[PDB]
Amino acid sequence: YKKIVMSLPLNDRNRLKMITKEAGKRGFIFCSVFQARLNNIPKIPIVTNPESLKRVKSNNLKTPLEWSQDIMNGFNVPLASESHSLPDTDSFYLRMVGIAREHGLVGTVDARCVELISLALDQYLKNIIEFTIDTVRYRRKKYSDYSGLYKSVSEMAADKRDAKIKQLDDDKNEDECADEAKSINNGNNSSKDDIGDISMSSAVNEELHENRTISLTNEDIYDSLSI
Amino acid sequence: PRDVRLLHLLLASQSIHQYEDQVPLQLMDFAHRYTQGVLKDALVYNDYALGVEDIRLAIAARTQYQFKPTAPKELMLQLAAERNKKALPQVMGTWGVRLPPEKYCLTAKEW
Amino acid sequence: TPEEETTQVLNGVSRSFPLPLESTVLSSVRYRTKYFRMREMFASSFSVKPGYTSPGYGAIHSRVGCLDLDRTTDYKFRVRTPQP
Amino acid sequence: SASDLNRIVLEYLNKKGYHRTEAMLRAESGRTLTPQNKQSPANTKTGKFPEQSSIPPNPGKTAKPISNPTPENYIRAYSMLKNWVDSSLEIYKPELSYIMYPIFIYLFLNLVAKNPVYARRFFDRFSPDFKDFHGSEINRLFSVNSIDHI
Amino acid sequence: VCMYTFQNTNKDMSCLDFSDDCRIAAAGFQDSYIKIWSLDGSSLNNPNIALNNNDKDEDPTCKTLVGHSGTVYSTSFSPDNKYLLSGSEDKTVRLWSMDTHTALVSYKGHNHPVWDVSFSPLGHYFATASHDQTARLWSCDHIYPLRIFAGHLNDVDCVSFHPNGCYVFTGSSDKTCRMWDVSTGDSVRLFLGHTAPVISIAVCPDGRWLSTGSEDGIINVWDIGTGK
Amino acid sequence: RPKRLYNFVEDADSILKKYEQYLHSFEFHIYENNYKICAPAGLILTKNNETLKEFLEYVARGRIPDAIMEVLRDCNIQFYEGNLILQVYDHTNTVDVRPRVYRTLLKPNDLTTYYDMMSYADNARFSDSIYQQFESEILTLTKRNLSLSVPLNPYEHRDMLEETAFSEPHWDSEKKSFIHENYEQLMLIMNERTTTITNSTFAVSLTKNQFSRLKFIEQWRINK
Repeated sequence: YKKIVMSLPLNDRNRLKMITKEAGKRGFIFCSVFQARLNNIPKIPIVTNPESLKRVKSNNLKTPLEWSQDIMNGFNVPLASESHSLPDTDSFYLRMVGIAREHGLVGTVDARCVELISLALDQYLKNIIEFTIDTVRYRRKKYSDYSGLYKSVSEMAADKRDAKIKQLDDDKNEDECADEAKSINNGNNSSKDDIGDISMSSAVNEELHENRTISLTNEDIYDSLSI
Repeated sequence: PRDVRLLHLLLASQSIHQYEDQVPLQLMDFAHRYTQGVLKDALVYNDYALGVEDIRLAIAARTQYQFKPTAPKELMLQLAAERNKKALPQVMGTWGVRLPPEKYCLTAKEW
Repeated sequence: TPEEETTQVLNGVSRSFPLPLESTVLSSVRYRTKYFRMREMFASSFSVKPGYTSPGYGAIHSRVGCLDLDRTTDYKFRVRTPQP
Repeated sequence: SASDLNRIVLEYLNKKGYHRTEAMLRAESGRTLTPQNKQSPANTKTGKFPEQSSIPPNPGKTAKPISNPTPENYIRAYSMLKNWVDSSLEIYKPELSYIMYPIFIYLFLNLVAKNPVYARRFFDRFSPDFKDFHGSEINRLFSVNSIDHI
Repeated sequence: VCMYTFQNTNKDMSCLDFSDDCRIAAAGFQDSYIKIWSLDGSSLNNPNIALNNNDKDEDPTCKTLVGHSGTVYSTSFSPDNKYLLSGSEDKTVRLWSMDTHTALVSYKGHNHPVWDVSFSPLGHYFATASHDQTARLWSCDHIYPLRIFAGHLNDVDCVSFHPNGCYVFTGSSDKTCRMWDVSTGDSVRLFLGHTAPVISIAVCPDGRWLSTGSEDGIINVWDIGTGK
Repeated sequence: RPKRLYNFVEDADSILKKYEQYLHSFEFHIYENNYKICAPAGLILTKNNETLKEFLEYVARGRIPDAIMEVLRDCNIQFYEGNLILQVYDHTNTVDVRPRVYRTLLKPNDLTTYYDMMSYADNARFSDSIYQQFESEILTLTKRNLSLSVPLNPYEHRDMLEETAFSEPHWDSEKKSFIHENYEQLMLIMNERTTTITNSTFAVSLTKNQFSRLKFIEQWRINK
């Protein structure tokens, strides 16, 4: 067309290459709904290959009926958001064996990498907490060779989440620390996960003034408020 | 250079006909650093266990913290649903703009 | 002639689209585990009403992946679906 | 590939719980255009202001766009006429200066019978303009605040 | 059409806006200023009869506002016309008083640059567009957002309300736009048919027809009932 | 031009009132100190756990949890215009002649449509634009009841309005002002149950190197 001055000084090998490319070089996927589906689903390792079948039968590793139970028992661990404490060795072990059965590893998880994970979490959270601590205060006795007590708030762990933003996993956790950690003053934070409803301002409904005792849906939410 | 005019054809293939001069230079100096880091980490991962799955491990090691994440719509939908539980607060009814309380505004501050 | 060569070069550049070899889907631990837990409760609760088969494996009873022991670097795999 | 999408839509409605007549009527409702609302920018004859009721908006209590067709307190309803006659030093100024008094008096006497605090707003809002024109009658109308005060 | 042409801006003036009564113009610069022009040649100093001092300064009938640390990509005027709302690439939206020329409130709820701020019809609460593929509903008295509008594939470019202030319209760079319920947060309409990033959207004062323009130079109108 | 006059309901109370005298979708039971989530006709019975304490936060907010969508498609239950009807039985406050029956509605989200599409992606293998077109068509056919009608704008009709219906800044003296705002654990130390001798043998060997039985007996008597 009009690019004779530019498409010509490409060499003959380059042009003979670039008159051949097409769509259909891959075996990939690109539908992002389907990528999120395959990242969501739990997958169990199966066997069809005969050499790997005799390799997994020799080392006394079991059939997929045990790896599916191991998936379920690695998922059923009380993960550390619910327990409000750093996890222990059995929780680490069960979660890591469930993850290793998710990825395909049908072997055994070593007992020293759990302690390695423990020290990794130690130094990770110590780095984050230290570079939040030395920003609310200038420790004059430290950082030198010759006031009171402060509590770090969630706004501070958002404020030094960005002044030193390299310190994070950049996964979901930093997204929720940026997106949902800051609360407006009508947020009703000290709660029981349900009392921010509109009907808890408008009067507990009483009971059983009826022969058939079918009730209304504004009473069912008061029933579920108690639990 | 061959890749300056190849970047000219790449930019023109996505309908970018006006740009400056140092923009393919910046694209080439990005691609050099990215490929050098990827191949160095892949040489590490091949001394550990070159091949294509080695390159896949070396570019999955650094996908996790720099470029645009993949299919983030369902996590954002979950996060939106956690934020859109709370009903909207009571608004003023005096047809104007209401400020926050005075300590939450950039006025009672000092230098 | 340079004209057919130039138009076929521009035909070649107009057909090449790259995909990435490794893309890490932005997700969570907690929403994945809570999705699994709620799906396990409501999958163990009801029945299937099959034509010939039900989905799931031992103690899953839902749509479960079929990743092989080998080919762990594959991008897609089969799932379980109730077949009549 | 649009007929296959139509079939996927029909099977989705069938599995998500829409009756055959209900799905046919929702399709026919989806196809026809939004008809004309004759009060389209809310013309100032049959249109009202939005309520200032200190609640956030809510798109419920609302019917469909497919179907065919589509209190106001005294102080603003007097201030409209007040500004309309106040924007004129024309040939018709002092006749409006004449007729502005008894409409205010009758609105005040019809508003003390319903809402007393709105009436106390309405009296002292438009008090000091014609005191020199109408004497101590507005001073006599200080002590009216209820139905029995009339 | 009365055309306001700005002269000595060396390609470093982003999108501008005029107030209502057309007395103030606001232009966001690439070097983190907001420039405020009195379009009538007025004083724009708001003396208010105080007259204390300082005729020694240079007032070229134009005030500069320095509160941002990134480039200002959008700017919106209140219908009250007394406040200005400037959205930047530093991850804040700031509020300015147009009668003392200072900043009042910083609004931090984004982690990517802000591209389109827009007040409500009644001036109650403003919606925001950003690079993180989500729009956010705010309020001028709350520091942090109130709703998150998520569901687009690419980032949100333009934002606009319905003229009653009851729905939100967001257009995005994945060749589509959406209508969002302002209370429940979830999308009510998805309009497909474009072939380029939707860049400006506007809904008619009737309210039954939506119009938007893309970067392909094609405007198109849908009706919100049928959606086609 | 529309052809008929249509009557479509997009609330909770109106859809529930329309769909009384109909068979329910779920069947939830509140017994004493334990619960049961069954089908309308092996259905599980739960202890006070944390999956149920998060499911109960999705019934005081009447929306379906996003996790359940695919398995609802598996379990052949009846949907009602995208919603499903939870019938709760409180047995603690029963009456004599039947427990206290509630009948609430749960409403779909954007998450439920996304998870329905992600579970459609298992056996269909569609692209992204087919999901876009499918979502647009369903958001057309199922989201009626739009409040698209504009009132008067109070900022242009300022001359015919009360003066203090607006709030602008005012200048005070030298400033200006806006508007703001033990023993039991000791006595059971070795109380660990063992199912069988073989399991005890395996448990002591590897350290140095439900009613399934009745169901099996029943199915073996059936097979003969």
